Amino acid sequence: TSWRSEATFQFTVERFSRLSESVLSPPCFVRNLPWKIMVMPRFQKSVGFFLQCNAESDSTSWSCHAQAVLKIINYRDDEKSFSRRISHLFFHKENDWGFSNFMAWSEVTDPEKGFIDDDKVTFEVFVQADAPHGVAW
Amino acid sequence: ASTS
Repeated sequence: TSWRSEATFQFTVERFSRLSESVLSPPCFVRNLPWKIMVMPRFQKSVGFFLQCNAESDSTSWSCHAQAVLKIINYRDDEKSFSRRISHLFFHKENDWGFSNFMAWSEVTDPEKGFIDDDKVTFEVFVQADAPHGVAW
Repeated sequence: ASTS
């Protein structure tokens, strides 16, 4: 159910080499909160990869601590997938967390590295969140 | 790590 304490979800960004603005994935519910993958180019240069939580809510009383593994899937060999871990207390003023320079843009778009295919790159997040506060009273 |  949506109350699950953890989950793994993916989002495939199409026309990746042409990405010019931030893109958001549909939500994956964990602890009954919407979590989304946010990807954005940073300075071509680097791939920005962030995990967002409950950004749509107008509430300013919620908080949720979570740990996650952000990974860019290598379609040729999963062992070559690149990942970084995060731990963060999400709340209205800090509702997303990740890396502005997760990977070099040149590396992810290199047709010989195995991260891109048909100009598509897949991002994956494994999130483990604690019970949130200020949500379900 | 940081916010976007």
